[PDB]
Amino acid sequence: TEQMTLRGTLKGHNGWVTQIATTPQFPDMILSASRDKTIIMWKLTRDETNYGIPQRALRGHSHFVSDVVISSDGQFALSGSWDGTLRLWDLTTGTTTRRFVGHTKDVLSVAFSSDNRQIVSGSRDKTIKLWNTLGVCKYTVQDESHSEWVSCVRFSPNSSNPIIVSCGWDKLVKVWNLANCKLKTNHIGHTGYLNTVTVSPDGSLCASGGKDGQAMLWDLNEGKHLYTLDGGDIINALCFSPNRYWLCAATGPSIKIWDLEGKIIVDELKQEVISTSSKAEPPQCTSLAWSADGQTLFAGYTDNLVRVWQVTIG
Amino acid sequence: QSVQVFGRKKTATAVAHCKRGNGLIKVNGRPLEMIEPRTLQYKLLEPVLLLGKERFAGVDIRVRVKGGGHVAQIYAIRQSISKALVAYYQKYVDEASKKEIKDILIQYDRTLLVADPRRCESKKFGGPGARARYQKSYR
Amino acid sequence: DIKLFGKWSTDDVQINDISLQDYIAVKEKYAKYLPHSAGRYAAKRFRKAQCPIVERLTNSMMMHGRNNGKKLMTVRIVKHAFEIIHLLTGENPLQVLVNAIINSGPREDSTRIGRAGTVRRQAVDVSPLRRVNQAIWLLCTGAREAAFRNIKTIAECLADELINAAKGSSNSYAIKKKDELERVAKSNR
Amino acid sequence: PIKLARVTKVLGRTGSQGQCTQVRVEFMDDTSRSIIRNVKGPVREGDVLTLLESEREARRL
Amino acid sequence: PVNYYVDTAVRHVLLRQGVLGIKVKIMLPWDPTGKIGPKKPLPDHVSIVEPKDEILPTTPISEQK
Amino acid sequence: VVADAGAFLRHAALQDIGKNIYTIREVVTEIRDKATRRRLAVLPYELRFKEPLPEYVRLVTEFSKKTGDYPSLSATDIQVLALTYQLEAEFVGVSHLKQEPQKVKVSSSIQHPETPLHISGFHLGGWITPSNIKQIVGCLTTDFAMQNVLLQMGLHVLAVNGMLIREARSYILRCHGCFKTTSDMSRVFCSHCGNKTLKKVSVTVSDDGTLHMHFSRNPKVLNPRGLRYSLPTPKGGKYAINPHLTEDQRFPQLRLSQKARQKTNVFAPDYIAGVSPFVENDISSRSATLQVRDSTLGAGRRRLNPNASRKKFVKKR
Amino acid sequence: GRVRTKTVKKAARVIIEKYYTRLGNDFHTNKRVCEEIAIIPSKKLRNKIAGYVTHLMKRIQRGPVRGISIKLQEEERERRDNYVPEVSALDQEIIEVDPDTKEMLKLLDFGSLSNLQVTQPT
RNA sequence: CGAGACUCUGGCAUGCUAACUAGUUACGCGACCCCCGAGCGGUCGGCGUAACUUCUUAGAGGGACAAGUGGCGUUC
Ligand SMILES: [Zn+2]
Repeated sequence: TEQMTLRGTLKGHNGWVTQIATTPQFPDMILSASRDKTIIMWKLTRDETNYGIPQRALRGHSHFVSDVVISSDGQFALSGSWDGTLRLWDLTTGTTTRRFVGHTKDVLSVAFSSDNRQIVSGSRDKTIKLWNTLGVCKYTVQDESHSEWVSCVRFSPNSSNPIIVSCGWDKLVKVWNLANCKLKTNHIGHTGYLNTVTVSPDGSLCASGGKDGQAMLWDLNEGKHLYTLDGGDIINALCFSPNRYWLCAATGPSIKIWDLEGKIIVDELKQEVISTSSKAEPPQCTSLAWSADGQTLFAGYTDNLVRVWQVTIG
Repeated sequence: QSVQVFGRKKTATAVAHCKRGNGLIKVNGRPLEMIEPRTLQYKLLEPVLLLGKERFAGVDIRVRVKGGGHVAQIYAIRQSISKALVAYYQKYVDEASKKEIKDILIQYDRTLLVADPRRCESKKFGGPGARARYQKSYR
Repeated sequence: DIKLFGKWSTDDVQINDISLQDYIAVKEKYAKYLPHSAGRYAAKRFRKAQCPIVERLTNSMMMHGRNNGKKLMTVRIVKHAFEIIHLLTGENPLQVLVNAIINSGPREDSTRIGRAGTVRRQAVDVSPLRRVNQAIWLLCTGAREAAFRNIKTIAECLADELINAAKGSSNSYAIKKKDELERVAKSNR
Repeated sequence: PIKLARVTKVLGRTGSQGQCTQVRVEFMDDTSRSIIRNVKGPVREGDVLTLLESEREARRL
Repeated sequence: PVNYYVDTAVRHVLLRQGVLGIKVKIMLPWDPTGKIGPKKPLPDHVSIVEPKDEILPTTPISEQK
Repeated sequence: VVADAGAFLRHAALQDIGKNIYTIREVVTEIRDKATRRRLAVLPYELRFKEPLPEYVRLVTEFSKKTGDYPSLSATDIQVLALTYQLEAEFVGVSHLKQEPQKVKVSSSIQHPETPLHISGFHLGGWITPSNIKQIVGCLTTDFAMQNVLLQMGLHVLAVNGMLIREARSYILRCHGCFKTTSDMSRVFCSHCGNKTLKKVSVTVSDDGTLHMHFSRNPKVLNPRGLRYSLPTPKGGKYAINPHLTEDQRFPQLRLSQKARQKTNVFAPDYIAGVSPFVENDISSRSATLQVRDSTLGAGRRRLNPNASRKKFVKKR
Repeated sequence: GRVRTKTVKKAARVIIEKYYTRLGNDFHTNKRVCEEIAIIPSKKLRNKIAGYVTHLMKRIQRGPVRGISIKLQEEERERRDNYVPEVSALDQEIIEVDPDTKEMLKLLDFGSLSNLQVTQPT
């Protein structure tokens, strides 16, 4: 019965928005990684002019920024880029604290922990690097790890033996056993290259995605596939709500919303007006971030803008 | 609490240091109104005469200049005055003030925030200059 | 507000011809404090209509051989020339400048058409940007002629041409040269 | 008397040396009688001329 | 690449009637120097990796080691 | 009042009386004339953009092959007639329609097909009297393939002439070989059998759709005379010219030089300066040395039969 | 002007042929996969190659261009070549036939066909 | 083969690597000024430690490919 509506639209960038992270501690600062090499800390404002004010322009990178993630406290940020360098931020000032060199190729995603002290990273070097918060080089986890670009690595906020998820473009979804960083569970079900993984807030489901439009959903406990969903265009981004047991998905022009009890499609999220440029491709969707408010979705577009979504119930 | 950036014309390179101050803009130790080719005095006043004195109030500005010629050093400073207040308003003031004040400058002249890359071409043999050639005679 | 030379304003300055209006500068957002700006205005075609026309009068006044790079020499000749206009007329001298430009550029010109050795010009039309370009050239050249070998100053003799053309009077050099090019054209038709 | 113009299209560049420009001309008394002209100097689309005759015919010497 | 592929050698051999002068140029190959050719290939040549054959899966079988 | 691209090609700015104006977005973007986009800039704010339904489209195409026009229409020409179908089902009584209308009722005459049936300056009085060039709910279409399908449903429409339509006088092409009529007047080869056995067929369509067609019963057209002649060897190369048998065999690219292909636009008064009072003839290029001519030029020699008395010094293409 | 070259054109088409599946419409992702496979010289060359790959992807997403021979697009093509409509145009009721065609099958013992129609001879 | 590709140069990097034969910033110390009625402020290519690379220099790596949009194109 719940719908979305294009509530508001943010303007700060020349380049495409690639990653957005929210935070439950601070419900007015939400952070945007971009391809004009900048990260805008947005002060949420929800006025008539816009839904938010661009507050800080984090500048410490030299190439495209492919990821951003905050700490459990809303004062630190960590953002990979395609310069190869992983840059730790401090949100109070806009000045780095660490600088994590140790990949050769472009770093695609950055693993952040529920413990708030684990940084072990994976790039287009196809290579997992063992570090710490300090940046302490333990070992180069490469031993039967991947064969293509490691696209996204996340952790699980689990009270059990904690589980990482490290996909690739080699159609693999892998489970490395922590306190070993040694590989146990592998998953061969997808076609085409993989692009985004989102883990359940329960601790039992991961949500793979990619080129084929079909999103495998895997039981994390037994290691068995549970739900395949269909696709429109290419999946770019996936997210999990904690309360609603849903799956949101980034289609190219649109956003396909789900319900994971009956594969129930909910709503399609798009606006285009002018039919003169109908031969021009729609601006794609790139990123997706569930806000811990329960009612707010943020997605960034290839037309270098972030558009916000609010839940109209009923 | 301090931001130091440069500006640049042909070979001149002027570096302006800004910190939380009380409205002094001195280039090379001496005031803005004192710099000698005063036929171009307003071109050095243009970052002030467009943004007003009130933006240059919690900011102290030293400018350090080398290289170039007279005119090229004048334009190298007005880059660096302007680029610094912009860069000061980024790190210490919100971004919305930075955009507001950056937009006032660029619409007056794009030169104030990005520099000309046009530098002197190499002279080649057979003539006095880069393209020119000597006279020749027939018959 | 942005005063030229800190003492001359732009909002008084009123363009008559719509033909020349988009190809003559400062009115509102072209308003700059000094003529000297040093931007790439000849980077591609039709960019030299967006530069301030006082700087156009500058860059065509350094033009001769002995003066051929000296721009601060010239923006001083300009600055002293407006204040002689103001003391002879009282008008905003930028308005006197524009009224001298408009009355100066000819409107039909001749053009040689035919084989080599045959001289039969036909009258053609004069472009608006060229009529700007022709006028400034005809204005600056008259400052050289009555002031090459006499006591009068070129910051002064510029202001005697730039007033006598805004009258459209016969005393100006840039008017007699419009009264010839556009006299010859109407014998070519 | 003295009329005006509107450059509607730039058709080509005529003349002996490639000098004059052959230009499609609208009037500014918004009459749809487009008498089409040759100018001297640079002219782009959307300019406005100033004639002393609108009686120029397509005649060859 | 004329300056690290060809090898110019110029001589002056004598005879009864005058001088002959010879020129010998040796454009070196690729496959870096086991006395043979340079390290760096031709800057025109664009070697593309041969089409690597990959196995296509149909059924989602999770090969868990 | 469905608007068509031909209404803006003739520039029928008639958004004043008919006020239910609906149109297709595609049929205005496909127009390559700039004065139509000039028409699109100001006036068409009174009309509305709309597409028809795929249920409505297929039922238009059913009697389209039954009126024998489905290959003669364009693809965008299909949707405009289906766009009239939703308007007629919306506003007008559907109870006054028909489909699968009527037979041919051949009215065989002793009139030659190439006779000037109602060509304006031709007279057998009828002058021009210089006012009549502009004297030469529904729709405004000037395409007869569009106009044929309308009146067989019994759908009175109008044109740039503000009055309604009652008479439809045009020409179609029936295959003399496979008995297949197309509404196209441009093609010279058949669409079903592919021969040059298309012949000119005049029609007359009323508002109800009384198809009665003057098949020209005259043996000057019904003639096997100039039809058999031996053909040269099939030639393959850059400059071979095979004698144009099919509508699509791959001819080599032979083109005129653009300094020869263009004529004089002698109307335009920007004209005085420079060259001779005519176009310069191309004597330099190898378009001229291979004697490449226009496909429209020399067409009267195509109509001459091959086995005839040509003069002893001619050679054509 | 700015005209591409055989080294640009003929080598970019091979990337299309072998690894179409990894390609996309970005300049900057086609370029990052270009160095993974093309053992290239200097970066200006691979930028022109990646730009022609991106332009060629744009040309493909309308329809197949002449230069390609794709193992994936031709099976897509054959599954768009197999347009099988409901009624083929060789199963029809009435086909009008000349009287001189009629006398042939009466002699070629197929005069029993009733789908024909002898028309009025023109 | 030539053309192109190439090499050098130029332009950009508040990103990386560094610097007692390059600097900047800070802190000492001194000289000097107006003073206030002490200072602070200031100028110091005046000379000493520390912070570090914006300026200087030179190494690696990125950067631009007609890429994106709109028209024109036998639409490539
Ligand atoms: Zn036929």
